[PDB]
Parts: sequence; C-alpha cells; structure tokens
Amino acid sequence: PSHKSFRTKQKLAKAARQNRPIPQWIRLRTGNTVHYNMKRRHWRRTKLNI
Amino acid sequence: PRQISDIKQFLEIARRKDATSARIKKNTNKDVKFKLRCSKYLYTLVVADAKKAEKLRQSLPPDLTVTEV
Amino acid sequence: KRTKKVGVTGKYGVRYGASLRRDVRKIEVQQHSRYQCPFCGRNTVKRTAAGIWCCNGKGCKKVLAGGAWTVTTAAATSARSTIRRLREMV
Amino acid sequence: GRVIRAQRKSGGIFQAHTRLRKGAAQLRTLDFAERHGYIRGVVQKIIHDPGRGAPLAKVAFRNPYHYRTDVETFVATEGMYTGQFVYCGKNAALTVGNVLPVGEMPEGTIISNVEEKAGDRGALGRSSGNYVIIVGHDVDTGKTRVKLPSGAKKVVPSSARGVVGIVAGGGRIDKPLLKAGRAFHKYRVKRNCWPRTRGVAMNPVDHPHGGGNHQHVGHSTTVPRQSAPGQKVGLIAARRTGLL
Amino acid sequence: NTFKHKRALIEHIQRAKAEAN
Amino acid sequence: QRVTYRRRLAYNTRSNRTRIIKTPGNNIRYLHIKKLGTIPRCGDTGVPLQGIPALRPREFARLSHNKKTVQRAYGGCLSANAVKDRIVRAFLIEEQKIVKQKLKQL
RNA sequence: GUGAAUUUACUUAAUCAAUGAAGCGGAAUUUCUAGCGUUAAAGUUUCGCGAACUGAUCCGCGUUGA
RNA sequence: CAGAUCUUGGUGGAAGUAGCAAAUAUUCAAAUGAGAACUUUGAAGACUGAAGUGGGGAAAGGUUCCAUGUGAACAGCAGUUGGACAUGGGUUAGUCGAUCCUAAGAGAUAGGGAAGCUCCGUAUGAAAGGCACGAUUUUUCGUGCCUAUCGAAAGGGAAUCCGGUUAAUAUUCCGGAACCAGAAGGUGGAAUCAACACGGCAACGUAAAUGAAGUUGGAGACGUCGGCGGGAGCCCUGGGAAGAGUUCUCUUUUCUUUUUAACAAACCACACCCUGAAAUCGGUUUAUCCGGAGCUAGGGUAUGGUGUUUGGAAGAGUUCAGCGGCUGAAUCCGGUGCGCUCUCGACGGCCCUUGAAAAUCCAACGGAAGUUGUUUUCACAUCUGGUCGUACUCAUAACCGCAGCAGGUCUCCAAGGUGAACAGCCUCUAGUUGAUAGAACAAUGUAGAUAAGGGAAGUCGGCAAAAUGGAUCCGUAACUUCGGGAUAAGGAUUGGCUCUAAGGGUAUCAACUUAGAACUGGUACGGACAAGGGGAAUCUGACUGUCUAAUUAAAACAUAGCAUUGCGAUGGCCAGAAAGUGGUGUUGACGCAAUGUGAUU
Repeated sequence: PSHKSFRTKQKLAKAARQNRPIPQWIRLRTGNTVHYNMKRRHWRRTKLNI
Repeated sequence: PRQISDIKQFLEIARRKDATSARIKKNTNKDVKFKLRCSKYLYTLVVADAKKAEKLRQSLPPDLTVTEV
Repeated sequence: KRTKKVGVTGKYGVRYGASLRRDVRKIEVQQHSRYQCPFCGRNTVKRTAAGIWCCNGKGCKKVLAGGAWTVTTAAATSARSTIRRLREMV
Repeated sequence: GRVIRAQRKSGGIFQAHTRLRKGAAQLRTLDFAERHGYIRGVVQKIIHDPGRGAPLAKVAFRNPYHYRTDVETFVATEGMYTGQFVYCGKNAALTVGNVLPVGEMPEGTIISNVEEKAGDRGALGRSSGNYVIIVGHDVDTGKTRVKLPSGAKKVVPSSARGVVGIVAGGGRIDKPLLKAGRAFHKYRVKRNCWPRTRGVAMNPVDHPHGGGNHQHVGHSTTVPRQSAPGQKVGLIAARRTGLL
Repeated sequence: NTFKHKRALIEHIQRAKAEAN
Repeated sequence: QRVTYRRRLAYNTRSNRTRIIKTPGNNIRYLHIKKLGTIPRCGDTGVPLQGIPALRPREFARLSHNKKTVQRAYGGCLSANAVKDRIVRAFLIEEQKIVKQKLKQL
C-alpha cells in the first residue's frame, strides 16, 4: 500500500534494481556464458513475498 | 487577517519595523483598501473617502514600499 | 383503554406464554411506575438499573439502593423494623 | 476420546469478562480505628456493576494517618442513598449499612457482606437480596453462629465484620427472562457459559452421555466423588435424587 | 382532539363567554 | 458534486468528522473538524459550570486565567449553589460542635 | 517440636487470611446535615518560623489474625 | 527389457475437432500505417443511471504511474494499441498519518520450578527512588517528607486554508493568507509602601490581576432507538444579466454561468440569578412534565457557530466581448420545505445488557515564599520545528483464487422525474462503448413469449408455469394464551380534463393533502414498471434464532420455563511435568459448577 515501512521500500528498491535486463557489453566478454537475466520477475506473475 | 478602523493606527503599524510592504487597492465602488504586510498579519484599512485616501498615501513613510493594485 | 388484559405486556405479542407474560406484567408495572421520593416528596423516583432508583427532582437528585423492580422490598422493610427493634432494646 | 466441555473451562475463552467492572466490592481493611472505635464515610454514588445483580456503593473515608481520601467499593444494602453517612467499627451504631463486628450485634440481626474470618473484607451474603442471620454467640470461644442464605449454620470469629441490612436489588430472579436474547445479554457480561448444549445431544467422543440411536445416557447419571475429571458429569455424589 | 381546525376553535371561543356574559 | 475524504482515513469515525464547504473556486469540499469542546462539570452536583467556554482539554491552555475561572470560592470547580451549600453546612456544623463542646465540657 | 497431670497446653518448624507489613502485648494510667481537616502550637527550657523537651506516656519489641 | 496403471523426456490418432455463445451495440468518415471489425480524432447510436461501469481511501500488490520507442513473445481473433517489451523520468509536510498514549493482550525484572530446551510469574515473600532545608556538620552529612516495556496508519490526540502549478507530485511544491508548540530576554501596559486588581444585590463580568509542597475536582471519556427543533451543503424556485440550443408554428423560454476557504474581529435566547408569592391552580411539548424545595409574569447572567456583519477578497475563480500577452464588461436581488446528506440542540424510550482506559490539559482548596524593587495565565514584536510513509491500482485486468477467472474482499461522497421508497424504469455530471468476428436461419438445445376447447385427465407428488398483487372504501369466520388470527375470507373503486370545497402565515403571501361535482375516451384506469393466490384440515417443533463451507436447513441443536445435583472458601468444578502455578473469582447460594427436560395450559 501507500503506507510502507522503510524496510519494505529498501527491499522493493533492490527488487526493482535486480529486475532489469543485462548490460550488452557483458555479452561480448571473453569466456562469457551469460546471455539473458535468468532471475527476471514480473509484478503479476511472481510475487516478492516479503 | 486583521481589519483596522483607525487611520493613525495604520500609520503607527506602518511606522513599526515589522511592516514590510503596502498595497493600495482601488475598488469599483470608489473605495480604497490600504493593506500593510507585517510579520504576523495583513492589516487592512478600508477608506471610503477619496481625499482621506491620498493624504494617507502621502502620509505613509517614504521608506515603506507602496504598490499599485 | 386499548388492551383488556395484557397491558404493558402487549408489546410481547402472542409469545412466551400467557402465565410468563402475566408475571412480567406485574413486575414491569412495578419496574416502570413513578415513585414518591422519600427525600423531597416529589413523585420523581425512577429506575436507572436493577436496584438503583434515582430521583430527577430539581435540588434533590438523590440516588437510592433498593429492590430490582420496586423501590422498597418486603424483606428490607421487615428487617429494618427488626433492626430498629434490636437497637432500641440494646 | 476428546476432552469434554467441562474440562475445557480452565480459562481462555471461559475467563470472566472484566473490562466494565466497577471495582472489587470489599469492606475497609480492618485497621486500628475500626477495631477500637468507628470511622465515618460518605456515600458518594450508587452504581451499577456489570454482571452483578446488586448495585455498588462508592464510600469515601478519611485516611486516619495521611491527608488523603480513601474511597471504598461496598455492596450496597437496601436503603443506602447518596449523601448518607456510614459508620464502620466496634462502636458503630446498629443502623442499616453500618459495618460492625458480628460479636457486637444481638442475636437475630439481619446482616450482609459478612466476613468468613476476621480481616478478609467480606465473603458471605453478597448477592442481591441475600442476607445472613446472627443465630447466636459463644463468648467463651469468641465465636458467632450465623445462618447462611443456603440455610447452613456457620461459626465465624466474633471480630468478623458484617454490614447491617439486606443486599439491594432483591427480587431480581423473580422476573422470567422470556428470551434467549435476554439470557444472552445477562451472560454476555459474566463469562462464556451460555448457551448450553446437552450431553445426550453430543457424540460418544464428546461426552459420556453422547452416542446411541436414541438420546439416552445408558448408565446412571449419579456419579461418585472419586471419579475422574472427564467422568464428573450429571449428578455428582448425589445423596438424594429426584423431585420430592 | 376537539377543535378540528382553526375555524372550529374560533367558533367555540365565540360561543364561549358569550353564553356566559 | 461529490466529495472525498481529505485524509487517508476512510470509515467515518468519531475522529474523522467532516464538513461541506464551497471554496472560492466553486468546489464542494470536505473540511475535517475536531470533536466539540466540553464545558467543565461541577465537582459536587456534576452540572456544567456557568461562565466558562466549551473547549478541548489542550485548547483550555490558551485562555487567560479569568476565562477559565469564576471570581468566587471554588470558582471553576463548583457551581454557585454548591458553594453556598458548602458555606452554610460548614458554618452550621461548626456551630453544632461548639454547642456540643459546651454541653460535654461540664 | 517443646512442656504440665491419655490428658491438657505452648509455638519456633510448616499451613491459612490481611496489609501501605500503624497502633500487637504489657505496665503507667469522632453519630441532627453530601462541608473542611495536611505544610503543629501552645506549654517548658536555652539561645527566629534557629533550637531542645513535651505536645503525641513508658517497656517489650513477635507485622497482625486464625 | 515389450510389459511393472514402470521412471524421465519426447511425440502421435482423436483434430483443424470440442470449442472461442453471461454482462443490450455498434455504425460512418478521416488520420496513422506494409497491414485497421479492434489504434486515434470527429459524427451518430447506446449503456452504467449517484447502493454507478462515477470520484476516493484501508488491506494486499510494488513501479503496474508518466512520456518516448516497438522485430518478436504475451493480450486464447487481430493489433499501428497495451498494466506487455525497451529507455528514461516521477512520490517534496512544524500542521496529513506513523512516531505519543493506553485497550484486550503480550512481556522482561524479583522470585520459584525444570535433567534441560525452558516454564510460571508482572509491585509479587525485592533493600525495586525520589524531593526539600542547612553561615560548613567532630572541614569522615545531617534534618525532614512520599508499577518496565511492547501492543490501534479505524480508539485517545497541538496546529493549514484557498487559488495556481507538472507528461507524471500536492492540505507536501508556487503565490497569498494563517495556525501550533517550545525558548529566551525586549517594548508597551497592569498590580504593589492600604504587599498580591476592581465592578455586579446576585447569577457573574473585565486586557492584565504572585501562589510552593500537599490534596481534590473536571475535561480527555463514550450505549442503542425514536420522533422534534436549528444550521450547512444539496435539491427546488421568482426576477436581472451574459452567452448557447430551438424557432412550419408555439414558447417574455430551453439550457449553461452566476462562486467565496481556513483564519481574524464584532455581534447574537433548555440551564442559573433577582424582585414576587401562586387554588376560580396555572405554565407548557408532536410526545405531561413543572411549580410554597418559589409557578406564571418581569428584569437579568451564562453558554455562542457550519449564524449575521466586515477583514481574507476579488486582485481569485467563473462566464462573455474584442485586440495582438493585453483591453472591456458581468460575476446581481431574493424566496421556499413532513425534501436529501451531515451536524447540533433539547427531549422521550429500552436493559436480570447501564454501554473502555491512559497519555495529555485546565481548575480549585491550601498559604510556602516574597524612592526602590517585586510580580504580570495581558497586548505586542523575535527564533525554531527532526525521522519515516506520500507515484499508481483498490478491482468484470494492477489484491486473493495457477490467469487480464461471471468467484471473493472493509468503507466515504450520492443529481432529476415517476413512486411510499437508496424499489424498478428513464435521464444529468462523470465513465464506458470493453467481452474473436462475419454470413446464414436445419434438427436438438439454453433463455424467454403465446395458444382454440377442456382444466390436473399429467405426475410418486400441481414439479414447473399460470393466476393473485399498489392504493382507497366496505366487509371479515372458526379458534385463541385475548395479544392475535387478519391483507382472513369476500366485494366495489382507480384515466384525462374543467371546476369548486375545505385545511395555514402577516388587505396580502407561502404550500401539497384530502373530499366531491360534472364533462370526456374502442366499460379504458396500480394501462410500462412495480407488486400476497386463497381456504378446510392432520403430523410435528412452541416462538425469533443455530448446524453438516462443497449432496442432508430438518421434526435436529439452541432457547425461555421447569427440575435435580455438588459446593459456606482449608470449599465445589477445571487445568499444570513442576511450582511461592492458574481459571471460575473485580465471584459468595437471587452464586458458581454439573446435568436432564424444553413457551403457556
């Protein structure tokens, strides 16, 4: 809700930052085996459960 | 806001250092409102007489900032 | 006179039985009737709760400990007489 | 095979509802002034105690030792009015509402809120319309024989105190309730003891009386006193049974 | 419940104290 | 025009009291208002006291002393009739105990 | 457990009741009323709200009661 | 390895099949584009119809908000569009909450249990902490006086309003105007050498008007129902003025706009006072209360805004006419009420029910201290106000049901007509036009209608359907616990229009509400909507009420009543491994505990 605790907003802020696509220059590195973010989340599909 | 019914009270409050600015408001009924912005209140004097209006306006201290409608 | 027998217990309709409504009728009449104030003489004593009888008379405003449905009970009156008798012989 | 309703009444939801209570109705603590003389108090207000059939009386006394007022919560006797003076002590008069030792009152005195033992501030004859009768005295043993509202005879110390008069609010049980709703409201301020399901209407896992194709007990409903907590149902240790 | 309207009260007033006087 | 609560408190409660106003912009709006003040009760008879306004408890602290009191003994604590009964009862009982002292000293 | 002649008694061990653990045991020797009662003072003896001593007895001291 | 309804993964026939059918509904033009039933704009047609498909919040979600961009994938058709994908941006508080307080309740400490994990216990078997006086007292201190914490974004509570502003934030920013608390001294005034003010018969008033310890009082602080009266907004309404719709004809009209916040000042009558003494008793409410405990009457005091007048404040906002940001105008004067929502006042009813606490705040009693100096809850200026929450959804797509699921999920605002009505039906503001479409009308079906004559012959059973239905008037049985039954049953009446007849306020105004009288119409008439079928009886449970969520709503359970039993506290009943353990019990036989019957007769 609008009424949040500071602890909740911190966890939500980190969840937002982790819910981003991968930088493109990561994909060009030597020995790179990472192509797409395998930990992506959508707000309807998976819930954060905090 | 405060209403002042006495002209010399308006001058005295204008003389007081808390006075910051003054507004002269000319209404459609030929009644003027002399408003004085102080630290705490907007002091307003309703002068319905024309001749008392401009003698008061020239009575206001020169250092005070007087502003048109 | 609108009702012949039920009186105040006409508010209960046809329910709970005639005898139970009859016993309630005696007690409810006692419970709600106005009583003369023993302190100011006005007819101003009414029941606030079971055992508490308060007078609304101006200047008196006395509150009474009494019976559930009537201001004074027979047991209290009888024993008040005996206690008065006992104190006098002592 | 299940803990029965009687066993579960050890607290929790079966506790007393105590938010609206107006204080514990008690006599004055037995002090020097009330042991040797009398102390006078003023009845401030007669109040309704939720869950109690009798009214309470707020009585203000003076602290004999400090500049302060001590207000005591009494069980009101019939005839107590606001502004009345109530005297408590050995040398108190024999008037309705006064608190005197039972040894100082003549045989046949009607008393209420009587102390079982000297100093416990009132145990007997506390319910509405109930009272205790001073049967007699035994000065050599310092005891007083009294008649309790159940008709039993009891011996109390002559220094035990009792309020002269009958507890106010008498006749409260005469009126039929006419209603589950009014029984609901009466017990809503006392505890969770209502409504009551019969044991015969239960299942065998729930009660000794439960089970069977017809609603019956199957065994005698008069039970011993040595029986187990799950067994103490029906008529416990009944000497006589049935309506005379 | 007497005096069903203002006029009826008036006529009662007119007849009253006139039969007396 | 319909209105909304100005706060995030739904559920009209004894603290969520609102009032309808017309704003100078021709808008129907709520103004949230506080519970009404209370005239102090008398200490003996319990009736409201005469000569004192009806404010909230913290709101009384902004009045001067004379506005919260009546210029009489127990003014702002007891009503006039309560004070008069105090005065007469005090004097009469003092007279009684003087007479009893005279009677019992001999 | 302690005594006194199965019979009586005592309380310090334990048990129960009350409280703010206030007046317990000895001796000396406040009731016509819904009011207020505090922050000693007169008395005596030293030297002003400075003292003291009583006002307000002493003794035992087991907080009282069962 | 061919098997184990074997394991894991993969893939077939069914099969381009079942299906994509609830929530009335879309259509034309244009734009964009490779592509338009679906995107956007305009036009039209509709719906939600204020208990909304509207405007907000709480719980929950967490970035879904906003702008820009778009190959897929996702939106069970489509897609140029999207809560989807990508990139950035976005939430501003002394006053709104949290924080503070306490509630039920949690939970340390003292202690006591327990092999222990840990349990119990919450002012208890605790040495559980303070405050004040003094030439400094044997320069080694004397003399007095008296309870954690956590727990409420719906409870209690210090103080903010209007207009404007962004793509997205506003009681937070901007402009203007206030307010609260705290702190220090300053200025002006007030008291005081008759130390701590005066006036009023009084209720009490005044800009001030010292008051320690201690004690006490008040506020905070309180149910539910019913009408009555006041205010505000809304609704309604008579004129004026601005535009706009309509104009074959009619309509001095149809519609829109006519606005005024917190805050500041002044003003404003059930309780109380004064004189006076009342029966030929009077006063008086819708509601019968009041008076020798002082009525009526007369004169006073208090309470005092969501009232009036002004400041704020017309400069704002709104509406219109021009000009190339600016200039002109208008923004007016009234009515009304069994109306609606909220609120306030004074009352009435109800209870074997009597309907929180605490933090905070104020007052009194008391009388310590005390020419300058003392005081000063008085008017003024002066300074300050941290931390966290703040976007958005709150639902036929942002929550929970595996989902963009016909389910569920607390609450605030609430226009007009019809009508008793927040009914149904229709409309205004706002919102939406979303739910694969197109063409065809075969059988069967789902959902609605109707049917000659008969009228339950159907069927285990009138199951389903029909019939009845509003209001007014007349009439109403057995039986009964005398209250009911009862809308019993049975009859009649109902439109439109022109009229009168009454019912109120100060000659004149305001207001729907009933009685008739004609006249009139495909004997129509609650004309749509809405809206009981009834009667005679048996069995049974007295009644209202409760249960097998998801096959049983019942005669089952509960109930009031009746009865029995145990228990006078060292006690009954129940609980704990134990305990210096708890419940009943803030209890005391008109009580509690344990049962059995089940209103009355």
